[PDB]
Amino acid sequence: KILLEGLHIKHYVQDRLLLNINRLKIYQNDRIGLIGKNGSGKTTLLHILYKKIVPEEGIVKQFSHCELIPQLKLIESTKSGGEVTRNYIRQALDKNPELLLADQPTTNLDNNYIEKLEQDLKNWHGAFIIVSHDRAFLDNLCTTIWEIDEGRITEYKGNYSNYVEQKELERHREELEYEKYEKEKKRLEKAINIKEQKAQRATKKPKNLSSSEGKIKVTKPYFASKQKKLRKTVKSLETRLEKLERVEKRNELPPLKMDLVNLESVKNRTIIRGEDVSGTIEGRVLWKAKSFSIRGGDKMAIIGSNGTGKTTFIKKIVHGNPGISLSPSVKIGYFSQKIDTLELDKSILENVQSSSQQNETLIRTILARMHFFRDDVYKPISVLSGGERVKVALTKVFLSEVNTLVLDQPTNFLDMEAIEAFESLLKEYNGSIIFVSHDRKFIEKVATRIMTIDNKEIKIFDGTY
Amino acid sequence: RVNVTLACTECGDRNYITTKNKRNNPERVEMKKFCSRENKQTLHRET
RNA sequence: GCGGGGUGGAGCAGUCAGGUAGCUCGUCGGGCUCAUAACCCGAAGGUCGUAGGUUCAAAUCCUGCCCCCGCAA
RNA sequence: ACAUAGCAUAUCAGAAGGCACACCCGGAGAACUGAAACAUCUUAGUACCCGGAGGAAGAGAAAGAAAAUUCGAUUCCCUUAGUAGCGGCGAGCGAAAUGGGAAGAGCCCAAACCAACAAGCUUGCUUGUUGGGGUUGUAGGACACUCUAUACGGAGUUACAA
RNA sequence: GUGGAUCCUGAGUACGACGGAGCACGUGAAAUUCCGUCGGAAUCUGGGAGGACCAUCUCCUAAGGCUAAAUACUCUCUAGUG
RNA sequence: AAGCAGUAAAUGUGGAGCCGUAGCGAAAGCGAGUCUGAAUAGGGCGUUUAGUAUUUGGUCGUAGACCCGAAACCAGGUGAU
RNA sequence: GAGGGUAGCGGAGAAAUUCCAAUCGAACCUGGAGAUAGCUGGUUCUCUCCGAAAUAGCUUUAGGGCUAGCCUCAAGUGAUGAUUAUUGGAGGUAGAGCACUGUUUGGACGAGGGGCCCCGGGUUACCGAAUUCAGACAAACUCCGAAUGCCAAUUAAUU
RNA sequence: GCUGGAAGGUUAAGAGGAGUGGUUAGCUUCUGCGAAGCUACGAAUCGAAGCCCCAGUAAACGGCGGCCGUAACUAUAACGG
RNA sequence: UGAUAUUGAAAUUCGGCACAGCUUGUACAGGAUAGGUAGGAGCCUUUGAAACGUGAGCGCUAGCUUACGUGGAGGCGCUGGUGGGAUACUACCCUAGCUGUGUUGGCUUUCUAACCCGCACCACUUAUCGUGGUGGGAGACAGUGUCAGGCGGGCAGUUUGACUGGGGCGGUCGCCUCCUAAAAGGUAACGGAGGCGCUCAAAGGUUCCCUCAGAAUGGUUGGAAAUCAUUCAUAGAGUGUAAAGGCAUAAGGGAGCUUGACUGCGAGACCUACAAGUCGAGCAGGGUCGAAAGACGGACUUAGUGAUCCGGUGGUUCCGCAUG
RNA sequence: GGAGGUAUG
Ligand SMILES: Nc1ncnc2c1ncn2[C@@H]1O[C@H](COP(=O)(O)OP(=O)(O)OP(=O)(O)O)[C@@H](O)[C@H]1O
Ligand SMILES: Nc1ncnc2c1ncn2[C@@H]1O[C@H](COP(=O)(O)OP(=O)(O)OP(=O)(O)O)[C@@H](O)[C@H]1O
Ligand SMILES: [K+]
Ligand SMILES: [K+]
Ligand SMILES: [K+]
Ligand SMILES: [Mg+2]
Ligand SMILES: [Mg+2]
Ligand SMILES: [Mg+2]
Ligand SMILES: [Mg+2]
Ligand SMILES: [Mg+2]
Ligand SMILES: [Mg+2]
Ligand SMILES: [Mg+2]
Ligand SMILES: [Mg+2]
Ligand SMILES: [Mg+2]
Ligand SMILES: [Mg+2]
Ligand SMILES: [Mg+2]
Ligand SMILES: [Mg+2]
Ligand SMILES: [Mg+2]
Ligand SMILES: [Mg+2]
Ligand SMILES: [Mg+2]
Ligand SMILES: [Mg+2]
Ligand SMILES: [Zn+2]
Repeated sequence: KILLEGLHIKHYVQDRLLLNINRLKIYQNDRIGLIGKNGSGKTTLLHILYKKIVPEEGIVKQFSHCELIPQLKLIESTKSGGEVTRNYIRQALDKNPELLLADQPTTNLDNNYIEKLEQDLKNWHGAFIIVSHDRAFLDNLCTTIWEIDEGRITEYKGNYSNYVEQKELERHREELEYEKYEKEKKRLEKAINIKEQKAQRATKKPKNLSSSEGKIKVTKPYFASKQKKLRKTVKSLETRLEKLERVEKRNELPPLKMDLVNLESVKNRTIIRGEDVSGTIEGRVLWKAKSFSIRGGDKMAIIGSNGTGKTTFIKKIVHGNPGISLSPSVKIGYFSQKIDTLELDKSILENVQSSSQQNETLIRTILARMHFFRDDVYKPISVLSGGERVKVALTKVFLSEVNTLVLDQPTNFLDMEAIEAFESLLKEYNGSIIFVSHDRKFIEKVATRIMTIDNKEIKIFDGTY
Repeated sequence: RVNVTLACTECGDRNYITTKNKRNNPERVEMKKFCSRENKQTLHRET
């Protein structure tokens, strides 16, 4: 079967072309891993295919019906992240879609429910498109891969490893062909120059030619025709040079580079302390009353399954002093598991500068390192993609005057090439950080005081393994 | 900055062409213009 | 007259596509050593030739000027 | 190994080959040129080569033109008309029907079926040759039925037998 | 001449796909018609055509042969002409 | 016109056909007015009559097209004395 | 030396673009064929009337062409043409001038810097400038502005 | 360039036949729906060599560097970057 | 190089479809291996519960599966709790594998009978041709035909600008504005200087209001140059963007409302070889603003473009090869 | 207990 078609779709999103798509087709028994950097067009495209978002230009026709488990879900913090996402997955696979459209289904999950989900989707016989950035997840799940580069949807039979391999060889092939072109052009231009020198020599008299030979004046046309011959040859070479197949570099974006403006670190004997924090809401012991203490320079981590209470632990840190003992030195930078920014505040600039006191050029430069360009920092914050909302939250919380960072689910929507910058920044941060994350392999670099919540009790050790 | 075809929101007839910044006026732009069939000045969106 | 260039002391990236100036050797102080070299630890040293504009942001784009290299003359 | 090439002997107004620097049918088939260059296109299915036949050739008695009160083989002249169309919609190529005239002519086979003979010798009735019969669209014929009539007639060696 | 019980009325044929040509008609919406390859019908309640294709209505009855005339030319013979 | 008769004649015959008498509009179509157009407005093109047949001359087109004059291209053949 | 073989979209070549019947950047003959020639040359008797052009625009166009412009013939309109007188008008030239734009001389002050001496103060000096007196430059300066030429006229005359 | 390798990718004819569309026997409630049949298009998927790719080959094609500093005269620089 | 005829017979093997059977189903938490739905409070039990043992399948190494022998009465569930979802039990089904019956092809070889042997021998025959015959080899490949892809100066047909102080290089080719340009207009050169291939949903339309730059002086972060206050100042500012011509009775700068950056046209004019380009009152329709008069078919003006053929998209009281 | 081979100054 077919299940869907899309024809001559153009989605400009602003002046910039986001998507130029032809003969989009996703048939029965089809399992597609869609990928691209932040801001590439993934969530937008899937919304178009689910018909929720009609484009500026083009046709879509779905033959079998669909279900779109959403991202940036608009639903209030009555439950935990992860639990919400579990609920939406369950909705989808209850509804019997025959095409499942997933934009980041692995958000705020635990590895265990992830394992159930990959098992469900291997046992699954329908179709799907899926967006994760989880390498092993896709390597298990998918059969086809799509790449959004600049609206151009490149298709790739196999596994995310095959994507890496194919794109590697294509990058390499392209660079080599470019070097070949440059080298050839260089050579022919040099030839042109030499041949022109000779052509200019052709007409000028020699040296030490006396009276009778100099007064000779009949041979001017002979030499002029010889000069025309050599210059005709330069014309031939220039023609060849034009007939060369021009070939470009890719305008490759500069890499991600995050910053922390300064921590004048003091490293004193203790930053946080607390004792017997009764962890509950009502009728539920989320965790036992326990103490804790955090010291100068600690890359504290948290590891817990769903519905444990990591988020609430961090909320107890950030507000209230029940069994807590803080100091006036620590100035928390709170990055939430939710947005924390102002949606329709009329600029990233404003929403950031609210909490920081620094120069416009430094802040727009940091945003430019995050790849928010000159005309993009006035974009609203609601319009944005998830990963770039996350980046802007992080920047606001960096340029906040802080020394301890408190990060509930970072690295969540971000891409594989900003999570590495983030990995390295946190590795190299002279100060304290506290955070949640389900990625032990991210944590391998980072953690120095690993925690673990489980079974309504707590444990805390030091170092990785 | 790009070409633009308008169209009436009660018959569907284009009736006008113009131009706009796709940056500064990004949305599906709409203005009231005469429509030669209804013989009334009618709201015409873009298509 | 035409065409390329001028980024700490030397040689090279970065300019095409504007987003916090980088690499090797060197220089300075301290170490090791019987002393010097190597080696180990730190630190300086760059109005990106200059003067104007555009930009929130200039080595980067535009202008003008002073040199350097070839060709010529 | 039967017999099959092959080989030997007799008979043919049997063929060949020439041409009228013409006419016709078929094979195979250019380029200069023009397009203000050129490659599709044109030149041109032209010229040259080749085969064959005739005094004429070819085509030809609708699996057709058409669209009214329809016409009744073909071919050829006129006119339709440089129209309709074909066309790098460029250069340019370019009809036909209708309608008016010359001339006018229509016939035979295959199949069904009958009969004789031969192979199977079903000894049942399948196959083949011969002779009969029969040939078309407002469907026809075999098959059965009724009238005739055995050259009275009718037609012929330009088709319809020679 | 009547009758309509059954039998017969042209097969690797028509047609189609591909490639080509020829039809005034350059593949074009390309009907009609030949060739090569491959595949492959129907059977008178049939088959074909009326410029893609379908239906209706009308006209014929493919895949088998013969057929003068009117038309073309002139080596040549005769009689003549400008 | 062809064709028929006629002395290779004129001439007779033949009215298929052709131009014209009505245009406008892409066309359906309407009609001295039509097309545009909402319009009876305005405008375009037309009306408010003479064309036709043969022919002299001139010019143009198609045919070698005022004469001569290439280097060259193609096809078929002749040449190793 | 003989007898012979290889044939032109070819053959032979101890290789030179060399030979293939006194010429080979692809033989000779015939035909297509009167190839094509925007190129040169030539184009035959007389008289009469009128009588140019060598310019614009476009042109794979520049020594070719098409259209206009200038010519001739015919039919028609019918004084609409020419010249001058007068009136009016548009326009910024030669000249002249410095009222702006830029250039420039010599002065009077200076606006305050700079080199140098000891916070301030000096200087046989640049003077960036500002102002002012006098004299000067201009195709792309003009407060001004001719003669001519032009466009017309309910005008007159000559043609 | 040639030689070998052959994983993977891209890649035709043909095989395959999802889906769209035309007609219409019947239904219709307003003029819409529309079986089969015949038709015009026709996707996914399969689908060789080649190409991308890996290696080798130079009596194969072919190619063979700059700038700066430096030693008992100064020049040069065995030497260094 | 591949498909397809020539072009056959056998089989292993691998796959896809159907049907039958053996079954098989572990995220974390939870009593532990929780497949889907429904029914579900009883199911099993001397026709043998638990427990002991082997054998054996699966397996995530937890454990379930079941052929059995000893054994002889409990074992399991709703409830409980957990968890997204409840366990017994049963009806039907699904995943995954295996097995089987049948289809369905494919690769793979095997064979011989087509086809092939410039293999041998025999005869025609005296013959190195050929034909036939026999025997060996190869074999449904090759070779041949049609269709398709790739390579392919081996070969052919052709293209491969113009201007221009000779040609050539260099430069230019179209459009806009100044000067040359000789006071109308027009006017050339490889004469001199510069720009264009856009931009603006307001920088348009309209109605209201406002008038600049620069200097002196006073004043914090000091050329007091930022911003302010006054006086002077008629244009030296600004006019999106080149220059010129113009605008301060604003064409410049702000504010409010809007979409005339409308439809159908268009007398008469400019320029003009043509094709095109420009201006355009005014009429009608239907309107924004303004109290009204009235302004408004873009922008202070002049550049900001590209013929036809062709194809694409939309609409239509247009044809539609007999009729529809 | 002894013999033989097996970085600068
Ligand atoms: N309405 C809008 N206007 C302007 N920019 C927009 C608009 N909507 C989206 N964008 C920008 O275009 C891109 C939108 O793509 P999309 O939301 O699909 O991203 P994504 O692939 O889902 O990203 P991520 O991995 O961050 O979730 C982002 O760059 C976003 O900033
Ligand atoms: N208002 C509330 N009412 C009831 N329960 C709540 C409320 N807020 C939170 N909870 C529950 O408290 C627990 C909080 O979970 P929390 O978000 O802290 O966990 P976590 O470690 O971040 O896990 P994850 O994000 O992966 O779900 C969850 O059980 C959540 O359902
Ligand atoms: K055809
Ligand atoms: K017919
Ligand atoms: K000779
Ligand atoms: Mg997303
Ligand atoms: Mg949470
Ligand atoms: Mg030509
Ligand atoms: Mg055929
Ligand atoms: Mg000779
Ligand atoms: Mg000829
Ligand atoms: Mg005279
Ligand atoms: Mg003067
Ligand atoms: Mg002057
Ligand atoms: Mg060649
Ligand atoms: Mg030619
Ligand atoms: Mg020239
Ligand atoms: Mg010259
Ligand atoms: Mg000269
Ligand atoms: Mg003038
Ligand atoms: Mg019809
Ligand atoms: Zn409307």
